Amino acid sequence: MIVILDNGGQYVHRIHRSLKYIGVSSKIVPNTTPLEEIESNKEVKGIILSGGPDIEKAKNCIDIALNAKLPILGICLGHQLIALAYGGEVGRAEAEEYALTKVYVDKENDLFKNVPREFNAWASHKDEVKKVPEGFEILAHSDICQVEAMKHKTKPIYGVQFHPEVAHTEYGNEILKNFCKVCGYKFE
Repeated sequence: MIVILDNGGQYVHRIHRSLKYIGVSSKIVPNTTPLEEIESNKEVKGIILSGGPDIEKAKNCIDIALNAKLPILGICLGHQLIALAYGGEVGRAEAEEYALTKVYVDKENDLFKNVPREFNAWASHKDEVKKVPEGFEILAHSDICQVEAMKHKTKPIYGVQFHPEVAHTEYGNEILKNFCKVCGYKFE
């Protein structure tokens, strides 16, 4: 089963709601709870790091860094959580909302399935990684948001700046539906 942990972001309902419509069993867990709660289930298949204001205010962020054993897909602040964890940096670029984010021929052929090479997708340039850590590689880069998606090779870790949870997210539900499905698979 998939586990969804929130780090301050109230946009987690989109994670559990989407998975449901996709046919993937998952449960949401608050940050107030102890890390042992999520660390006690090492059998899980995948994890989703809901958005949030800052992952530097919660102590659970440390658990996500050591829980890399499983495929964790971070959103909004998620991608930023992996950076500070590896020793990177993050800042603000464009707080604007109404903006375009086209992505050229780039994909890990894993979660970006059912997606073409050149397509226009929605994404806010609020905050994105400003540092370039070692061991991580971008799977999808946009003409404006090159850090649209970052995955580590050393371990099964994934991160994204855009919010694929929302419906308006063009070509976003694909990465959220493809991933949640890859790890969503359960046994009876």
